[PDB]
Amino acid sequence: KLPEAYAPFSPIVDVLPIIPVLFILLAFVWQASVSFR
Amino acid sequence: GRDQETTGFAWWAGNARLINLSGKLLGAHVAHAGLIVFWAGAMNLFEVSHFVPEKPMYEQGLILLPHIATLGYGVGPGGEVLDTFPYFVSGVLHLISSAVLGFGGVYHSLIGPETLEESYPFFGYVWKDKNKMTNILGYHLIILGCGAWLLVLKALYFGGVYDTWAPGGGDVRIISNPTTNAAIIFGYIVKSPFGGDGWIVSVDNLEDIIGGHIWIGTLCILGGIWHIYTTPWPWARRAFVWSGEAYLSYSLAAVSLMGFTACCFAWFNNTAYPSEFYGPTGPEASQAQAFTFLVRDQRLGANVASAQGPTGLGKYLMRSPTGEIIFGGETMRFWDFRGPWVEPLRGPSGLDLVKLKNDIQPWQERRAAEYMTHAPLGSLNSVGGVATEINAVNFVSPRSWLATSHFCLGFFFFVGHLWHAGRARAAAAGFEKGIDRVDEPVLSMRPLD
Amino acid sequence: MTSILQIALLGLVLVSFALVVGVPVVFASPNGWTENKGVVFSGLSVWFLLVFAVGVFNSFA
Amino acid sequence: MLTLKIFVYTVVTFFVGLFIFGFLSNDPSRNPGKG
Amino acid sequence: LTYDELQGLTYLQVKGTGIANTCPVVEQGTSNVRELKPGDYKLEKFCMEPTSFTVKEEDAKGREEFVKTKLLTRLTYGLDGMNGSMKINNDGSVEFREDEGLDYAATTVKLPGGEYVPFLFTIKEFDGKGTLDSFSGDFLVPSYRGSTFLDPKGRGGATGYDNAIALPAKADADEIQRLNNKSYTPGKGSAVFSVAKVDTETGEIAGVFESIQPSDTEMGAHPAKDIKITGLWYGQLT
Amino acid sequence: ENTSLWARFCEWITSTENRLYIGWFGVIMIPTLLTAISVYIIAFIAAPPVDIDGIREPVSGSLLYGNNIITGAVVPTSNAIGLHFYPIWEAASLDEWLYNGGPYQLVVCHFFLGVCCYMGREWELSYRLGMRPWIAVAYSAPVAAATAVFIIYPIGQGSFSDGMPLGISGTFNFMIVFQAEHNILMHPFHMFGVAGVFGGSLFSAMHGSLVTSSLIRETTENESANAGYKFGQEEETYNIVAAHGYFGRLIFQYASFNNSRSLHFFLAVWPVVCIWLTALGISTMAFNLNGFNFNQSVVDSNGRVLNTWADIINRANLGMEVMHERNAHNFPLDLA
Amino acid sequence: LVDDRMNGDGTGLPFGVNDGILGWVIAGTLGTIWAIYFVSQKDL
Amino acid sequence: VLGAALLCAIHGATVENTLFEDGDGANTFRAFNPTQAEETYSMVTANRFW
Amino acid sequence: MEALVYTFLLIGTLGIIFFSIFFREPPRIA
Amino acid sequence: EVNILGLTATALFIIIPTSFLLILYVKTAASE
Amino acid sequence: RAAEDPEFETFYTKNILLNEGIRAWMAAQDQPHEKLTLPEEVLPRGNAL
Amino acid sequence: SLTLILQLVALFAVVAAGPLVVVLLSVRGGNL
Ligand code: CLA
Ligand code: CLA
Ligand code: CLA
Ligand code: CLA
Ligand code: CLA
Ligand SMILES: CCCCCCCCCCCCCCCCCC(=O)OC[C@H](CO)OC(=O)CCCCCCCCCCCCCCCCC
Ligand SMILES: CC1=C(/C=C/C(C)=C/C=C/C(C)=C/C=C/C=C(C)/C=C/C=C(C)/C=C/C2=C(C)CCCC2(C)C)C(C)(C)CCC1
Ligand SMILES: CC1=C(/C=C/C(C)=C\C=C\C(C)=C\C=C\C=C(C)\C=C\C=C(C)\C=C\C2=C(C)CCCC2(C)C)C(C)(C)CCC1
Ligand SMILES: CC1=C(/C=C/C(C)=C\C=C\C(C)=C\C=C\C=C(C)\C=C\C=C(C)\C=C\C2=C(C)CCCC2(C)C)C(C)(C)CCC1
Ligand code: OEX
Ligand SMILES: [Cl-]
Ligand SMILES: [Cl-]
Ligand SMILES: [Fe+2]
Ligand code: NA
Repeated sequence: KLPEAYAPFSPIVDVLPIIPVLFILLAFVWQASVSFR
Repeated sequence: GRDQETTGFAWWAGNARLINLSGKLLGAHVAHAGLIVFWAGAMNLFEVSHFVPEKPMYEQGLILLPHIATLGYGVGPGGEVLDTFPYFVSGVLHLISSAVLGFGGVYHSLIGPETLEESYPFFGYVWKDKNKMTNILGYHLIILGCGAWLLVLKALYFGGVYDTWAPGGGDVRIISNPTTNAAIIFGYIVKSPFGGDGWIVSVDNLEDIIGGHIWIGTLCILGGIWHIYTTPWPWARRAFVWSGEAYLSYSLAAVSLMGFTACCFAWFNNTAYPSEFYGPTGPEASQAQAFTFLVRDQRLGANVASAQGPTGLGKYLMRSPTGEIIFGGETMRFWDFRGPWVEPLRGPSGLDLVKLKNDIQPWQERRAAEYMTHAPLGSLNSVGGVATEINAVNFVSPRSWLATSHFCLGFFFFVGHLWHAGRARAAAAGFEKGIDRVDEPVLSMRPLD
Repeated sequence: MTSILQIALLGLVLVSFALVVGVPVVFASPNGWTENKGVVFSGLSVWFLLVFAVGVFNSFA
Repeated sequence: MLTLKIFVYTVVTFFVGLFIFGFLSNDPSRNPGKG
Repeated sequence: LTYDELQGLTYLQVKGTGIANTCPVVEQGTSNVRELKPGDYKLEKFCMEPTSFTVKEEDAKGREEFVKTKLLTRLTYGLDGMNGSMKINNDGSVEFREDEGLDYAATTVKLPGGEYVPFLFTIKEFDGKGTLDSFSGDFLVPSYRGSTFLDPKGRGGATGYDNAIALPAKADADEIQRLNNKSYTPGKGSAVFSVAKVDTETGEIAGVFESIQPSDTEMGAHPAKDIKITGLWYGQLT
Repeated sequence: ENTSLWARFCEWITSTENRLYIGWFGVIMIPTLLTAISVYIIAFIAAPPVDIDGIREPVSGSLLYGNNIITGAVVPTSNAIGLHFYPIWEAASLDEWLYNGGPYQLVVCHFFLGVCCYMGREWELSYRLGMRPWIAVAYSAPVAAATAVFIIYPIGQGSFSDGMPLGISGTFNFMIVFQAEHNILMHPFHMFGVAGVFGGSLFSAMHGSLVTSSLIRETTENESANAGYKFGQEEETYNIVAAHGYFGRLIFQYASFNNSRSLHFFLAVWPVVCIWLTALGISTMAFNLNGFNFNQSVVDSNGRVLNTWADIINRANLGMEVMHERNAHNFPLDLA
Repeated sequence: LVDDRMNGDGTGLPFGVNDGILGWVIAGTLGTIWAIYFVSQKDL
Repeated sequence: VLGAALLCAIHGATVENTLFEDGDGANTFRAFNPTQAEETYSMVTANRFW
Repeated sequence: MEALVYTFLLIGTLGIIFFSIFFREPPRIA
Repeated sequence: EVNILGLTATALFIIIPTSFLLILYVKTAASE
Repeated sequence: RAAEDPEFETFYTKNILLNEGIRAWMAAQDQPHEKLTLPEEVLPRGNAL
Repeated sequence: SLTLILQLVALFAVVAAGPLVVVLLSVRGGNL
């Protein structure tokens, strides 16, 4: 568990792993927004 | 970025559009360093968050807290977790490093210099400047030697890292007199990869591991100075293809090789991958089956030395393919096992039946959590053990999982190596985009029959 | 002491969030990196200051 | 009985040596293309 | 390799070298043999490894002969870790009797021509009566397999089908040898020993032996053959 | 270059004028594969019965020992071996080497090296002929499958005895015990592989039909329709626009495969990536990650075990595991 | 023992070498191919 | 079915690796023209290769 | 008689494969 | 012993289609 | 030949016996109309499994 | 619980930040 001073931030911690997968998906949004140039 | 019609490459090949743009290469690479460090910090934060301290730390689905705990950072005598602050501070430092790395990466991708050699000759390179490629290899190899010597500093001067082979069930031990001798280190690197010895998964002791780290750090540092202060030879420049695509192929083949190696490391080692922190390997939990059953039926009253199984070999003991006595289950394929609870039960010639009868220890006896649950079964969807086991426990062995992820992704990297090997060779020849349609090598040489 | 560290960490989360949503837009903005230099320096200096503040506040919390 | 081992080890090192020096021996220039 | 120097080697040094299969010998002892002090002994660690494996076969012309063979079994043939006693007097008569230990070994050997002959190298329940120069007796010989062993049709003894599952129209008085009997009656064998290289200070005797034991009867379908085993044995007296 | 023995040897090895191009990958492909073929043929004919399971209870698997070809197989090594490297020189006799299971190790090791050097030989000919090199990349899927069932699974389960025997009935036995202890049939990679082999057959029939229908008349119901012109002209035959037009009219004419290069890349990539995935599924269960374990998954309000198709498959799988190694288990759980 | 075996299985033998003549002939074969290649290098 | 998957993969790969030059951009898919009447692949090269 | 039948068909098919590989009709039209 | 029915079946299934294919081959090569 | 010789076996013989195992352990609930209340001691096993 | 509510609001904030960046770069000029 987290220590006492950081316990309320654990739900904010609990969403991070999907962000790298969202990075390639953001690259897909980029490539679609430039209309696949 | 730029478009297809000028770069020549489609969107699904767009990362090759920056082959000749060293600044954009730097931006993408620093951004990737940010991505890797970001995943490391995030996952260390999760594995801190999802911790149950009273249980052994391998059933919680945590892969890299064993990486910190193998360094002994907050590890009890028997293997107790004690504290989680080193894991927390490691994760947060990784996250801050990830933020600064990602900012640098996006900066060099967007507003960083588009081409590097016009302002920074130290940082710019065409992909035939073989001397400066060797300089870059020298820099990176010096870095790797520094990292190996950092592990040296931890093992000998900072009082860390857990030895599983200390008496009583292991201990975090500051390593004194590591074995750095060339005979043992090179014999460790040039032996067979099979169950007789095991090529690189054979390091039974951390003096041997740290002496190997002495050797790799010294070799990388000296080879870094060499690569900095030398020029490629004619034989190397003729045998090799020198382009950024061939360099990808070499890197891909190498990284696939060490990926396959890391998979086997996770699957078999119980020394550099402590079973108390990772879960049991393949040969154990089955050695634990045989050990628990032998002690249990010798406790009830049935003898085991004169006990004979259904097939004539022995239900609880037999002789190995070599003249030593080994455990009598179906674990007779795993007679080459070495785990921290068998050497006090290991005799020179045989298994020392009188030692088994009397000199049994209760730590060895209580080492049954590896036996009962936690075997390296575990299914794709958790559930229990074997494919027929029912929804009773939620467990999978991280050894299995970061073995299969690594070996699968290493195989895909072997495929990528094959792809860029062929494309690099064909492009350096001159036919990466096809045959020239008017003068083919086919029409120039003789028919087969 | 715990409340001070928690407020500092919350502010650090918001500052890093602002940096994340702002740095790529400002960088890829046409003629934006040369004009938002002061605010980017301010955001980075504040970000580093809150990081070092949480670091020195761990030992008292 | 080790004689079989010596013979097969010799022929294996022979074939491997052919492979190693064959690809050391200016292999990328064995191409009809302009390279 | 005397037992004293074997204990001083690590488990890795012996691993893969086969010296664990080798029984300990005596070099500092004497060959007086009759010099050994009479009384009662409670000895331990019967070590027993073979040196040859020759199998008796019957020609259809009427004479008795043996022939050498080739082993399909790897290094699983020695006996290690028993305990027992003999009651020795001044003249030399003994009362040798093993009790319990690794008193069996699964072994498979072929005669010239290619016929599988598996056998269980057992010495169990051996009574030893006679002088030190030559004392013999009889030892219990188990079948080979447990009664829970299964043939590839799934039939068997204590467990199984004991019926023709593969073909349902064959249960007459012809498969009695294959289905009905399924005998596991344990046989008996004779082993003659000899004590050589006696030790006076710590009581170590390491002689040779010749043991007649029947082969495996498999499932009782075909009669067993006789296998004589020549080798060397070892024991420490306490 | 011509009075030099090694230069002559190199220009003969790398010569594309030979009937079979060999190259430097071929000088290491030919001996390993020929050795494996020779010992495989000799073992399949006259292999003495070999104990696969380490329980001194052997299987025959050879024609001269009383079975036909489909029930006969080159059988894996003994369970006493494991991954322990048992070649002929590790045996005091050829006879004991044969009983222990050495020819399987020899054929599998040599077949692995020969297949990888066939990969290299194929790339080498692609290079010397001036082509594009991705034939070996497409060939990587059967290579991955062969390594998965001959090397990766023995490594993962700790014993070559668990590897796939070289046979047909042996293939079925390994396949069924694989079902029993890993539940491959309920795995997403194996479903991708089945989808890929069915789709590979589908796309093979589809492409073949669409381009054998798209025939401008140069081969009539006679041997050819040469009456327009005989052999020896560059006037090309066949059609490829009409095939895409027919495929477009077939369902919805929006996922266009008009480019022949795109169409052939799709036909190349679909079965190759799917066989990659199913070979990796075999690789995952080598490290014993299994498939979906959907038993005990559906319950009612009172918590009763409510039977399911997954429970049907589960009882079938455990009925498979009960005959798996009738006498080679002394202990309840199956881990080794 | 009942038969003469190599008894080198395992024991950490580098390259599987148990007697020096095998290592010497490995080095001899590689050196022979190397000498042939070196003297016949540069094509001519 | 296994031979059909074999044929599909081998035929697609062979066509894709015999696609000629047909342009200056390295994206070979755009190097194809549905208007042109020439073969998109060198079947001579493919036949001698296999 | 059983075993030589299997041996003959196997080696015969391998012979037809060998003959088709090395002694085929030389290829025409591409 | 010896399955003469299977031996005959296998023998004719070899020889008759083999002779058929060979006779059309040699008659095709006789008159190209 | 497997009936007259308990020593001969093949992967085919293993597969046949394994098919009997599949039938016996699966048809009990797979065919509800057959009322297959077959006890566990008539259902066949190996050793230890 | 409050943990789930914070988890969801943090999830939405971190998933919507990226498309916000690309839309802001699309409407505030270009060079993306
Ligand atoms: C490992 C992931 C990764 C990385 C690091 C890169 C990096 C890069 N790519 Mg690339 N790409 C990727 C994946 C990746 N790519 C994938 C998966 C595809 C297939 C769809 C592509 C296809 C592709 C093409 C076709 C092109 C590039 C190009 C580029 C380069 C310039 C991009 C640019 O300037 O436009 C700007 C990008 C954006 C405006 C969108 C990204 C949004 C921001 C910048 C990042 C997200 C915000 C983040 C939180 C910022 C961090 C802030 C920090 C303070 C924490 C660059 C160095 C170009 C190139 O080759 O250079 C000539 C090019 O044309 N890529
Ligand atoms: C990953 C880091 C790295 C990389 C990428 C390179 C890359 C390179 N090095 Mg180098 N080197 C390194 C680290 C590295 N080195 C270190 C750490 C040292 C210090 C020991 C050296 C010392 C060194 C020297 C002295 C030389 C090179 C040379 C070269 C170049 C020629 C490669 C070659 O010799 O062909 C391939 C080599 C072989 C086929 C024969 C190698 C002998 C065997 C394989 C090693 C024995 C170990 C064992 C038996 C292998 C089995 C285990 C294995 C399967 C894992 C090449 C570009 C040459 C050079 O500088 O060019 C000018 C040169 O002579 N390096
Ligand atoms: C070396 C990589 C690696 C390894 C060994 C692990 C291992 C583990 N992870 Mg983890 N993970 C990883 C990477 C890895 N992860 C990455 C990169 C992410 C970011 C998305 C995550 C995010 C993550 C979360 C959120 C969680 C885990 C969890 C776990 C543990 C249990 C797995 C589970 O619960 O469900 C298993 C998940 C799956 C079986 C999904 C499989 C997805 C497949 C591999 C995708 C590819 C399939 C196919 C090829 C796609 C083709 C189409 C393509 C073109 C798109 C386990 C020990 C859990 C845990 O215990 O917390 C720590 C959990 O909560 N992981
Ligand atoms: C989705 C992609 C993905 C993911 C999520 C992972 C994830 C992981 N990989 Mg992995 N990998 C991948 C792709 C991926 N990999 C690919 C494509 C390959 C090529 C096939 C590999 C090859 C690979 C190898 C070879 C290894 C891993 C390993 C690991 C694990 C540890 C990572 C690590 O520490 O690296 C290493 C980080 C560095 C090298 C840089 C940091 C340098 C060190 C840490 C500094 C030392 C600091 C010291 C110890 C502590 C400070 C003390 C103070 C006194 C200074 C981890 C769970 C390791 C493993 O198997 O677990 C043991 C490992 O050996 N991977
Ligand atoms: C660190 C290794 C590495 C690096 C630096 C590169 C770099 C490059 N590759 Mg390459 N490649 C690699 C590994 C690598 N590759 C591997 C391992 C494979 C085998 C799978 C390939 C196969 C490959 C092909 C076929 C091609 C390239 C191409 C390219 C170039 C353009 C990339 C691009 O913009 O495509 C765009 C990027 C994308 C479309 C993103 C792909 C998304 C993937 C498919 C989804 C899977 C992700 C998922 C989460 C992981 C699942 C887990 C796994 C176990 C399945 C570029 C220079 C192209 C080229 O030849 O240019 C010259 C090209 O044709 N690569
Ligand atoms: C039990 C211990 C086992 C572990 C120890 C193993 C030690 C292995 C160390 C070998 C390292 C050699 C790297 C050369 C790489 C090829 C470079 C090349 O393309 O080389 C070619 C290059 C082109 O100019 O030239 C050159 O750089 C010349 C470099 C080659 C050097 C020649 C090798 C030494 C020759 C010794 C002859 C052996 C003779 C036979 C002895 C028989 C005894 C009866
Ligand atoms: C740390 C550690 C250690 C140590 C280790 C080491 C020391 C390692 C090493 C190693 C080494 C020392 C290595 C090396 C190597 C090499 C290689 C790997 C190579 C290569 C290459 C190739 C493959 C080639 C190819 C080719 C040819 C054939 C020729 C020409 C060119 C070309 C490219 C074509 C130990 C275990 C003790 C302990 C634990 C850990
Ligand atoms: C260019 C490009 C790209 C890429 C990008 C990138 C890669 C980015 C990044 C970046 C990064 C790499 C980032 C990272 C980061 C980090 C951060 C931002 C952080 C932080 C901080 C904080 C604030 C924290 C806090 C805390 C703590 C301290 C602990 C406890 C809990 C908490 C969480 C509260 C793409 C592909 C898209 C497209 C193409 C182009
Ligand atoms: C928040 C927090 C904390 C605190 C912290 C602090 C107060 C501090 C820090 C820290 C840090 C501070 C970290 C870091 C990072 C770093 C890095 C990441 C670096 C870098 C560098 C580089 C990367 C370089 C590059 C280059 C250049 C540019 C030049 C030339 C070339 C080269 C490449 C060398 C702790 C964790 C305690 C706990 C929890 C909370
Ligand atoms: O060897 Mn082939 O299969 Ca692998 O699990 Mn245990 O061991 Mn046996 O049973 Mn199940
Ligand atoms: Cl067992
Ligand atoms: Cl089976
Ligand atoms: Fe076509
Ligand atoms: Na059983």
